[PDB]
Amino acid sequence: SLLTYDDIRNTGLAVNCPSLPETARGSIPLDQNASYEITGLCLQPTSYFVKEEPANKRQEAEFVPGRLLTRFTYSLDQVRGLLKFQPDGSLKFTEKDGIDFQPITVLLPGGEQVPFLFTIKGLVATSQPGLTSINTSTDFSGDFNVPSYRGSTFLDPKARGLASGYDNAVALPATADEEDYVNANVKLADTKFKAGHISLQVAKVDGETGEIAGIFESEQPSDNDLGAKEAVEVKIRGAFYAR
Amino acid sequence: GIFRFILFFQGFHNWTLNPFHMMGVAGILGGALLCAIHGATVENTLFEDGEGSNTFRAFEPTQAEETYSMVTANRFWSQIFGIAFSNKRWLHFFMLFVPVTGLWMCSIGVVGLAVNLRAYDFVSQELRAAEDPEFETFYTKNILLNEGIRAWMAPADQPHQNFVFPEEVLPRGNAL
Amino acid sequence: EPPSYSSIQLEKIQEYKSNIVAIRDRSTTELVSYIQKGDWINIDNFAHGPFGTVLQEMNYVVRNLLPNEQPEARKLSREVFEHLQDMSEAAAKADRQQAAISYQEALKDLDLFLSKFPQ
Amino acid sequence: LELTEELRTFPINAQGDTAVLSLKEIKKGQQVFNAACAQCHALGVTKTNPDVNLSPEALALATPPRDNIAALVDYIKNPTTYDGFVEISELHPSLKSSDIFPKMRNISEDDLYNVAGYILLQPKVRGEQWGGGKY
Amino acid sequence: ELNKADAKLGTEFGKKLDLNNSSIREFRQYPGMFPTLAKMIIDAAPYDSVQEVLEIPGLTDAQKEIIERYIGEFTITPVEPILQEGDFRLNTGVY
Amino acid sequence: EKLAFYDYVGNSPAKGGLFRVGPMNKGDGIAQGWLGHPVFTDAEGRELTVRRLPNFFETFPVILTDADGVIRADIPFRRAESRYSFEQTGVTVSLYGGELNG
Amino acid sequence: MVTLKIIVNIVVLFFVGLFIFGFLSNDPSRNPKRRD
Amino acid sequence: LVRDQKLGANIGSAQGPTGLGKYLMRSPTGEIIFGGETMRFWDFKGPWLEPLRGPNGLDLNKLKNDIQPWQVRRAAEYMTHAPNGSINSVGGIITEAQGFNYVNPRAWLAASHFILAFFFLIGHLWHAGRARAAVAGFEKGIDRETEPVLAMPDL
Amino acid sequence: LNIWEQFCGWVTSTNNRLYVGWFGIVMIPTLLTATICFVLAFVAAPPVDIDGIREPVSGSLLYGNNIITAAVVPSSNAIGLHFYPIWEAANIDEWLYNGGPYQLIVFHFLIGIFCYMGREWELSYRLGMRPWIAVAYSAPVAAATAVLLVYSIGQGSFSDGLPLGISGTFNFMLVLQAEHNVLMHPFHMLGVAGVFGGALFSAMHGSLVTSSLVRETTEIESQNRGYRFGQEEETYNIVAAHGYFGRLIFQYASFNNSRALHFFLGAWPVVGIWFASLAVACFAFNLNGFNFNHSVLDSQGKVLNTWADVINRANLGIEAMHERNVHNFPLDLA
Ligand code: CLA
Ligand code: CLA
Ligand code: CLA
Ligand code: CLA
Ligand SMILES: CC(C)=CCC/C(C)=C/CC/C(C)=C\CC/C(C)=C/CC/C(C)=C/CC/C(C)=C\CC/C(C)=C\CC/C(C)=C/CC/C(C)=C/CC1=CC(=O)C(C)=C(C)C1=O
Ligand SMILES: CC(C)=CCC/C(C)=C\CC/C(C)=C/CC/C(C)=C/CC/C(C)=C/CC/C(C)=C/CC/C(C)=C/CC/C(C)=C/CC/C(C)=C/CC1=CC(=O)C(C)=C(C)C1=O
Ligand SMILES: CCCCCCCCCCCCCCCC(=O)OC[C@H](CO[C@@H]1O[C@H](CS(=O)(=O)O)[C@@H](O)[C@H](O)[C@H]1O)OC(=O)CCCCCCCCCCCCCCC
Ligand SMILES: CCCCCCCCCCCCCCCC(=O)OC[C@H](COP(=O)(O)OC[C@@H](O)CO)OC(=O)CCCCCCCCCCCCCCC
Ligand code: HEM
Ligand code: OEX
Ligand SMILES: [Ca+2]
Ligand SMILES: [Ca+2]
Ligand SMILES: [Cl-]
Ligand SMILES: [Cl-]
Ligand SMILES: [Fe+2]
Repeated sequence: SLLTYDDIRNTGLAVNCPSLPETARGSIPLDQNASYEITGLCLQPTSYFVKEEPANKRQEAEFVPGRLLTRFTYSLDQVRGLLKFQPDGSLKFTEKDGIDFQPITVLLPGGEQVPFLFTIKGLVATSQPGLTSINTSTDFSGDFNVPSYRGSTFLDPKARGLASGYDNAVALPATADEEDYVNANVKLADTKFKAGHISLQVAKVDGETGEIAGIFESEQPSDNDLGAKEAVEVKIRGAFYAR
Repeated sequence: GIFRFILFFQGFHNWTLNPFHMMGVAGILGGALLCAIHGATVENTLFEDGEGSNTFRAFEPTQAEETYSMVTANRFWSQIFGIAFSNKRWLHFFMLFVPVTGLWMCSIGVVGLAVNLRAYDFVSQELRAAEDPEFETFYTKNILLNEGIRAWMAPADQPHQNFVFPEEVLPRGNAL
Repeated sequence: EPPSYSSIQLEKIQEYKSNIVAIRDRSTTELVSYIQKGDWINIDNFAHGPFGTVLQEMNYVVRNLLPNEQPEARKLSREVFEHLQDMSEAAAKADRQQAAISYQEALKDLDLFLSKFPQ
Repeated sequence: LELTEELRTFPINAQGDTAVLSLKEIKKGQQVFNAACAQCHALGVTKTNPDVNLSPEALALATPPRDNIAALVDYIKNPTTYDGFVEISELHPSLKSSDIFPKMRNISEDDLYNVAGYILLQPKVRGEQWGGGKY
Repeated sequence: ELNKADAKLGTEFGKKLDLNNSSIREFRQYPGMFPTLAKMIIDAAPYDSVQEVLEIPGLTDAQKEIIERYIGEFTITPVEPILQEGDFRLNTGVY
Repeated sequence: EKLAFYDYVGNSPAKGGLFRVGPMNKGDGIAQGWLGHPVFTDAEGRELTVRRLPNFFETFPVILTDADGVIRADIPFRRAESRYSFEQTGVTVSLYGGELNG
Repeated sequence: MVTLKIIVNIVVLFFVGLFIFGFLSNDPSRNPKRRD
Repeated sequence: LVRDQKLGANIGSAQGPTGLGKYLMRSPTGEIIFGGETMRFWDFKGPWLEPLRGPNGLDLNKLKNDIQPWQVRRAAEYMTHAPNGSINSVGGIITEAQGFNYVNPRAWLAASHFILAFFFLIGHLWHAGRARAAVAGFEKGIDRETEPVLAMPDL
Repeated sequence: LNIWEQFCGWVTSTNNRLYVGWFGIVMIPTLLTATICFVLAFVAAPPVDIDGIREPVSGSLLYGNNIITAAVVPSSNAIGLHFYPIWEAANIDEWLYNGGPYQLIVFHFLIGIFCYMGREWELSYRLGMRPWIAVAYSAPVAAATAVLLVYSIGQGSFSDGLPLGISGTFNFMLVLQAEHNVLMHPFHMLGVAGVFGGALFSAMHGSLVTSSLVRETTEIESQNRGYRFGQEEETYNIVAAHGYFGRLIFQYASFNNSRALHFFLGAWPVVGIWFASLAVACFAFNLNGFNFNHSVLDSQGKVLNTWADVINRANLGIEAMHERNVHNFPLDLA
């Protein structure tokens, strides 16, 4: 195909791949201290696949296994967002403010669990190294967002067991009722580590792309388990324009 | 009025999935095949005593020779189903037996429901419905549906106790 | 047969003309830059969208305006549609100067409708 | 009760007075309620905007208040939001928008006068009715 | 481990509306707050003060007149990452 | 405590199923002590009680009502539009008599 | 799996192929009476 | 969705009641589709929202600022005119009270042929028995004397 | 003689132990694949996500559940109505998590009984029987293809189908009573009239010939022995069984001739159940049973309760509780 022409962009999987620019790493668009016609499209087809596994046999049992995506091809997010700001010296801020984000992926590693991974972009506030004119297909964007939960205050288990409404702590064992331990269902506003690079950076349509490295928390299914750690690394697929 | 008493016995007792009711579904639906499959083969093996084109002309009631084959019908069902009624009696005794012992097993279930020995609960499959949100099954999906009965229709079914409910005590799943 | 459209034009027909005049000054936009540079199916966004509301809107010249000049005003409102059939169906042609002269026809009829019928 | 006259009294105008309504105009007001006031106002709930119920707990709170049926035939003449800020005659059947919503052509003012009288007689005779309806 | 939802319901969020993690149909209970007035309230200023609103950009002086009619019917609660999260303010679970 | 033991749902012979097999002490364990009788008061008094769970239920939703029958408190299943919850009403428990008196 | 898809697609066309010219070769002449 | 736009909450950020997007999640093959229970009809290609179909699917550049007042009021009419009937005239959800009547004659004609489509498979099968026994001569039953199964060998 | 005619001459032969003949050559492979996959996935399938959001429900015997639960659980709402073979998923673990193996034992099982339809016709032409027994097997095939296929078409996805297991079925039926109301629908009510009629007429016809049996044994042995199989003389007299039932009910309303009797034995459940099969097939397009909600009323307009809204107060509850996470918008019309 030459271009995609959306009716041929049906179930053939030429569809979950946003803007891939041409091989030209020599575009320096040279912004200054002002506002922007803030950036587009921004977002990622999240896969290489790398996951840290929980130790439980203490201080050893690090050293990542791989994983298999046991579900379909909607590890993606799309077009909005990314208020860009240039602060007082370097460090070249990046604000997301209202993008389409958080798809949810399920994987299984060797070990037969199904941890629910969360690729979240909730309020990245991205720092940056020392003094850049503009991105040169070399510079490193790295910070964290805040992640959301799995139970977004209504996801019941199969005995209707949530905090936010929904039948406190027991239904059917009426005399062993208030003894179980898994009914504290509290939400959190975390911060972690994430990195995102840049590699291609075209000049005319002015879309910049390059690698990412996201390190998240896993599911807490209204607080049963502790989180696992997942190194999700893929291309960013941004698009930039400005005032 | 029977249809209320049906959905009474779903919610307040779980009259499905106790085993004494489930033999009765094997009684009636097993009874409904054995009159359907026996109604077929006597109209599939017939014996050319008429010369007209409908079959039940010139069948005498005072006729000693038997109007269906049973030799071709046994040869039919030994091949298709693999098992076949190899004598013409106990084909009729089985058609007596299969819905009568269906209702008798169904009759001794509701006497357990009379003193409401329901067997709605499994002794297993509930403690890790309590401890474990990762344990996800149809039975615990089904047992919350019966809670959808017992707090929704019970103020309107029985106004004897004057049950009145303030509309956030009722189990609502979501936006519905 | 009613000459006096006191509230009949001033609430209805001067909002009938006002909504498609508002698409009209906008219309030198991304849509001309779609047929300038390189966006095939966002023209079919526009023809069934912002020009989908240029026509379903421009439909009740029957239901509000002057029934003697109604049958001559149907085909004025039909030629603006039927030229814009050539706009969305030259997107499968993949050659955007059959659609460009189709868009210049929408200068000849939309504002000619907007010059006409102040009644 | 027999549906007597003095339970069918309700204030028909702004804040000062009422009127008595006879029996047969309610039943064609019921008939036009099941024709045009119908697909988005079954049981008083509003299926497209789910918390704009026709309960008089909530019909009083939309300003200026929608209990006066001369105001309520004005609010089908000129529909609005709860504050009277913008018209929603894009999005609502009206007589201002009869060219948009074609069902409002075969109707009159007095054919709206009884369906305004119908719609608040229904919570006068039931509590659950013209309410959330979950219970 | 107070399950983080009913504890917020005790501190005046169950009593009155709160402008920080209040539902949109809580504003329906007062005459004159729904959609075109509570849109600027719930998106912009859940900050720290019962008197900081009436000074948000986006409303007129006629729009703040309805605010001063029922000004003493809310207290600002501290923010919540259980109840503001999820886009829960504009579309709740009750319909 | 013998009179208190006969006023228990868990000695009424309705509950128990067909295949929940064994003694009643496999259902509750051994009865240790009464720990009194609950008396529920609001911030105002307004005394209110629980007399609920009839026999052919399994999971009765908890309601708290006054002398004539108007509900004053419950357990809110959906805490978006609660108006009769425990926390806004501020119900206290007076546990009178028994093991855990006062 | 695309290696598997053809192997399943052979055996459907084998069995339905041996059904569609199964009946095509006399199938009203093995009806144990006249013209058997 | 667009009711929400008037309210102003940002569509993309919000996670439904269950982790997924309340409004705009992604289908298994990449098309940004409507969320909720609408994942079954992610192949919907009617005349409205074809001006919301972007390159991938429902594009969020044009899902905001390009909804038209004609566009929503068709879908407002099509929401309440869903195919949901009673037997008689009752419309909408079965649980819902019969305030208004509309059977939606898509549905009311779709089942009516399926009565007749299945019944014509009954009689076709039941004529194919008599037609195959017409040339074979035992449409009136098997013979007394030359029974063909007694000629067949034992099992 | 001929090599390909050596085939057609074994497959169509009538002296095999089981008849695999021309309908059987589509049936026997595509039923054994439906047998072997179902028996394997009854015990060892992973959890499968029926509702289509995230949470995977378990239906296999190594995951702690018993016989009376735990279907091979149907496909996901995400895949909808799309054809989902085993070769479209990127691995096998993607296939089993997304409700894979149900479409292996629906699309094989349904074509495995539609060729069991014609196989019963085929042997009746392979003998001299009058072939009218496949039309009796369209009565439970349409019972097994309305709910597996046809209800899974018009309702939407393949998630709304029968979960083929014993207490997966019971979760389906309460949803169908919830979602569109099975009981107040006359085509279901014509079905149980065939079934309860077929319940009685099995124990009516089967009783009375067992009653009117002639004496050929003595007391000590079984009375089911005194005749040989395939004899020409009857084991019972129809003339004594006629006027027993003629003296129990109307004498005019008995069945004098047995070939008219056995047709009505083969009529009443068979014509009954494909109304009930056509009930779910006309339920599939959301043409539902009627509501008498708010039907009778005072001259006020105050709502009088009937049995039908007591039905609906039970039917509101399962509708407001089934699929308890997916519904974000207040109508369950999908
Ligand atoms: C596949 C579906 C299926 C099947 C086949 C059955 C089968 C059966 N169910 Mg069942 N059931 C099912 C699903 C099913 N169930 C489901 C999903 C539910 C909801 C959970 C129930 C709930 C249910 C209940 C609540 C009960 C049954 C009962 C029964 C039994 C029927 C008893 C009967 O016919 O007596 C028929 C009635 C009589 C024989 C009484 C005598 C009446 C005489 C014979 C008739 C009088 C004639 C006279 C002239 C009047 C006629 C004229 C009139 C028109 C005016 C039978 C075993 C019953 C049972 O097992 O209890 C023992 C019962 O009480 N079912
Ligand atoms: C065609 C598919 C199918 C099959 C195979 C079954 C099978 C069964 N159903 Mg069922 N059911 C079906 C469709 C089906 N149903 C439908 C469409 C509905 C309505 C929605 C129901 C509603 C229903 C109810 C309400 C109940 C059952 C019950 C039962 C069980 C005993 C009934 C019985 O004796 O049947 C009579 C038929 C025969 C005796 C002929 C022999 C057929 C046997 C029973 C099949 C065994 C099934 C097994 C999986 C086969 C394994 C073979 C192996 C080689 C793979 C049995 C497991 C009852 C139950 O739970 O009992 C345990 C019960 O209460 N079903
Ligand atoms: C009617 C007489 C009677 C009574 C009421 C009871 C009642 C009880 N016994 Mg007891 N028991 C009995 C006879 C009886 N038993 C007999 C005859 C024996 C000797 C075998 C025992 C031996 C015994 C022991 C060893 C113990 C009890 C215990 C108990 C108590 C616990 C509850 C329980 O086990 O229920 C369970 C009941 C069931 C699971 C119901 C069974 C239903 C059957 C299986 C249905 C059969 C259907 C049939 C197969 C289908 C027919 C086929 C069809 C084709 C016709 C309970 C009070 C326990 C206790 O508390 O003692 C300290 C205990 O440890 N019992
Ligand atoms: C008191 C016992 C009793 C009686 C009289 C009935 C009677 C009936 N039930 Mg019912 N039912 C019963 C118990 C009973 N049931 C129980 C215990 C349950 C389980 C809880 C059910 C569950 C049940 C369901 C789920 C349904 C029925 C339905 C029906 C009706 C049709 C059934 C049918 O055709 O049977 C088959 C038998 C025959 C056709 C033989 C003929 C019997 C008829 C009824 C007698 C005719 C008498 C005649 C008209 C009187 C005049 C005399 C004449 C000589 C002039 C019928 C009125 C169905 C319905 O809706 O229909 C309205 C239906 O859906 N019943
Ligand atoms: C006060 C005092 C002292 C009074 C007593 C003295 C006195 C004055 C008496 C007079 C009063 C009086 C006589 C009557 C008044 C009471 C009265 C009216 C009672 C009627 C009540 C009533 C509703 C009766 C009708 C119900 C009834 C009995 C039957 C229902 C009949 C019906 C509609 C359907 C039956 C189903 C049916 C057709 C079954 C047959 C089908 C079938 C498969 C048969 C099987 C079969 C048939 C065969 O044919 C043979 C061969 C064999 C093999 C065989 O399998
Ligand atoms: C991994 C795997 C395999 C999992 C499978 C597990 C699973 C999901 C399901 C299986 C579980 C299961 C079987 C549950 C059912 C349990 C249950 C209820 C059992 C019944 C037990 C019980 C006490 C029931 C009480 C009622 C009772 C006795 C019912 C019996 C039912 C029964 C045997 C019905 C017979 C049905 C049948 C085959 C009828 C056809 C008869 C037949 C072959 C006629 C042929 C024939 C006809 C003629 O006309 C003539 C002339 C001749 C000559 C002739 O021959
Ligand atoms: C206004 C109401 C709605 C109108 C629309 C519907 C109209 C329906 C009209 C039907 C016309 C045909 C009826 C007879 C069919 C027939 O050939 O029977 C032939 C046999 C034999 O009759 C035999 O008939 C012989 C006479 S002769 O040979 O046919 O000439 C003779 O031997 C003797 O009389 C007898 O043994 O009739 C019977 O067996 C008696 C049973 C009653 C008639 C058959 C009904 C079939 C079962 C009921 C189905 C109900 C459906 C729902 C079930 C849950
Ligand atoms: C695809 C083609 C092949 C089909 C494969 C499946 C065929 C299975 C046939 C049933 C086997 C024989 C059973 C009766 C054993 C038997 O020998 O029957 C014999 C009996 C005939 O007996 P006779 O006429 O020989 O009796 C002579 C008298 O003297 C009596 O003693 O047939 C029947 O009664 C049929 C009715 C019961 C049939 C019950 C069917 C049960 C189905 C399976 C249910 C359990 C499954 C459990 C799964 C978890
Ligand atoms: C002629 C018939 C109708 C009448 C009399 C009518 C009446 C009303 C009234 C009186 C209100 C305001 C209620 C209040 O303030 O509490 C209202 C609101 C509303 N009606 Fe209707 N209505 C009609 C038809 C419809 C139809 C067909 C729809 C569906 C398209 C609809 C959708 C709405 C909506 C969406 C609102 C809420 C406006 C908002 O979102 O703010 N109405 N209607
Ligand atoms: O999910 Mn299965 O299901 Ca028979 O409905 Mn519609 O969607 Mn739900 O509903 Mn009520
Ligand atoms: Ca009108
Ligand atoms: Ca609150
Ligand atoms: Cl559910
Ligand atoms: Cl929804
Ligand atoms: Fe017989």
